[PDB]
Amino acid sequence: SNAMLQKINRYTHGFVAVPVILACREKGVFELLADESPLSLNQMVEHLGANSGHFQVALRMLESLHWLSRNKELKYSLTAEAAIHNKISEDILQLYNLPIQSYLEGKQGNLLGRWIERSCQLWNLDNPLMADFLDGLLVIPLLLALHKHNLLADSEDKPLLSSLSSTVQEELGKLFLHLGWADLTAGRLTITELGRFMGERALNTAIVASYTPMLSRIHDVLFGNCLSVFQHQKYFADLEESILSVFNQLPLEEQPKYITDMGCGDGTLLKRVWETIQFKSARGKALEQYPLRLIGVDYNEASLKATTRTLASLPHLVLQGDIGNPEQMVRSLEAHGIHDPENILHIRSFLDHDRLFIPPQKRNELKERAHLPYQSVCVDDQGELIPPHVMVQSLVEHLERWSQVVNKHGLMILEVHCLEPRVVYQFLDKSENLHFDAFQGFSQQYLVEAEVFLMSAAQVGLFPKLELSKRYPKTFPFTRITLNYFEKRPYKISHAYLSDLPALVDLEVKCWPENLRASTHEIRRRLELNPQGNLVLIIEDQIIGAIYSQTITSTEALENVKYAQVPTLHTPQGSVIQLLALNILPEFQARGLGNELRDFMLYYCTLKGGIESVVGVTRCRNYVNYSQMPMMEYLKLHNEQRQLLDPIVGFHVSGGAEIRGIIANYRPEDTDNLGMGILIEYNLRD
Ligand SMILES: Nc1ncnc2c1ncn2[C@@H]1O[C@H](CSCC[C@H](N)C(=O)O)[C@@H](O)[C@H]1O
Ligand SMILES: [Mn+2]
Repeated sequence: SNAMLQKINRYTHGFVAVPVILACREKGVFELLADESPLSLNQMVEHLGANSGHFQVALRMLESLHWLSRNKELKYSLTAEAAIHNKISEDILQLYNLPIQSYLEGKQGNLLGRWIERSCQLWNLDNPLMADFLDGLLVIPLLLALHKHNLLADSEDKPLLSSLSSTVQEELGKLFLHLGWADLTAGRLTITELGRFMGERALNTAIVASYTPMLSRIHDVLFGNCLSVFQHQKYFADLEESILSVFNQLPLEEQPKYITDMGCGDGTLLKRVWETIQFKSARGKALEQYPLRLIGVDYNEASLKATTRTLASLPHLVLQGDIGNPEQMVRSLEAHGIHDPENILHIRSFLDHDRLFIPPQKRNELKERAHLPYQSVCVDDQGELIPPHVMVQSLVEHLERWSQVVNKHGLMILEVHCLEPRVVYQFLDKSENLHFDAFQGFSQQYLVEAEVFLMSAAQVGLFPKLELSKRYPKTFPFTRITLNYFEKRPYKISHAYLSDLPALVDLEVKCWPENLRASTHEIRRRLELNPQGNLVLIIEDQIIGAIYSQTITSTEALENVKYAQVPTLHTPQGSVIQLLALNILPEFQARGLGNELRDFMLYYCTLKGGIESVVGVTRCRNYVNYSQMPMMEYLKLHNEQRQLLDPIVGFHVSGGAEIRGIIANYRPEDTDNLGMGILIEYNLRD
């Protein structure tokens, strides 16, 4: 269940969170903020000799645990939750190196008797949340060890933990009883489905228990010589879903002839792709006439030979490569005798954030974004903090290198993303961000928000086929992983900056008559107050589209206001997005640009998080030819197809919006429709 994964999540939360809390407590982070409370990042890193980059990662984690509040001046303060640091006894760090492999084999004595008593005791803590963190340090190593021999199973053919010495039985039983992994029914231990499930999924946390050495020198990472030191399966299920779609397309003639996975690793991804294609798709039934060659790419020869072994009975090829240089790939593929790169489907899985960092190259594009409120945290080889806007700018030119190699078959990219501390806390144990974000930042990997990554592709002409693109975690209001099947499109989409006001005013006049143009004052307001609420569609360096939006407290706040008082609907902590306007030059209408721009903005607002719906008040264009009938009977009309007659309301409704009501005298100056504005809402379903 999700609830059990949450228990797993908070076990692995402490595995990472505890070393750093202790490290911060020893250098005096908490004692400091006990004084001089309001402090900046730079204020502290100077007063502590910290590595600003890695130390910021610690702050994000601590804020995400709501031990620190970060004010609008960006300075931190303690919270009441932060007082519990005093009772985390230091010696718990000894858990990371105990010989539990041998222990289960009966050759370490009563190794885990003193801890298990302290875990049965609430680690002498009056806080169940931290007691689960501490339990992690014991729990994580055990499950890994218990998993090498599937030791956690019910008591039918192997009575639960019956192969083991008397003491191991006694100690583990006392523990599994405390943690609820087993019940002593009928005077004999029998696992609980929690215990069973805790042992089955035991490898989710274990796999990333490889953080141990960095965690042991985490005090170095934060305050000393940091330089010396350096799991859903439906991620891939949906990835396979979109592969079938690609290899069931109309003519086999036009399916990709190559599938190149950047970041082969062991090659498991490629092999799963081929079996999906082999046994399920249409291509799999015509491989003798339309061969398909897998291609593996990776910069470590180690994993290059691991995929030669994995793909060994499969038509494949292997070569060395790097994400940062997609142009060497076509040339290496040229060297390996592939002269039709346009017939390659490109895929990759969770590596763009592990690219070798290039500094940003287009300094004007750097400064446009230097005020946007990114909440990426990233660290340089010197251990200092990289400004978010530099990283994102870096990301864009990284994506542009690839956009210039992407072909008709597109670019299918899974990727992982970080989260705002305020959101991590709200969903602390529903997501694994706290430890994953904390480590991937300590490890000099580069995580950005999902909305920002998708935007980064947008600004270079890469756009997700929303049909084959999926978001995760599906049923929560945050995006932590994205499956995007980026298409290359002949345009670009980007944020509107104040520099764009001249053209956006010119835009507003070419799209509407004077009595319907948006006030220049309004447009200025939209840009200044909604930096990430304004999307622009650029073709050949000119703006040809623009969708405006802001955040509102509710749809009920709207539906009770006139167009003139919209600016007074703005609420920064709103759970709904107001669609302010959708302007497309008449020269370039009837092309789908407006349709695509609309679809993109909706998905952009889904990845931001915390937005249940997108609503707006639109106009009718052809009521003035039917005004004899009421609006509501006109809105009911249908064109030659099964779509609404009116092209404006038609456009939003076809795009999935539902007409929610009519607003009387919303736009009085709109004489054609008698001042009536038609409210709309978009599903926005997960
Ligand atoms: N910058 C880069 N360019 C290309 N491949 C990269 C890369 N950085 C890392 N990789 C690849 O990503 C993979 C590491 S993850 C593979 C390990 C495997 N999943 C396991 O758990 O056992 C390796 O193939 C490595 O070569
Ligand atoms: Mn990584």
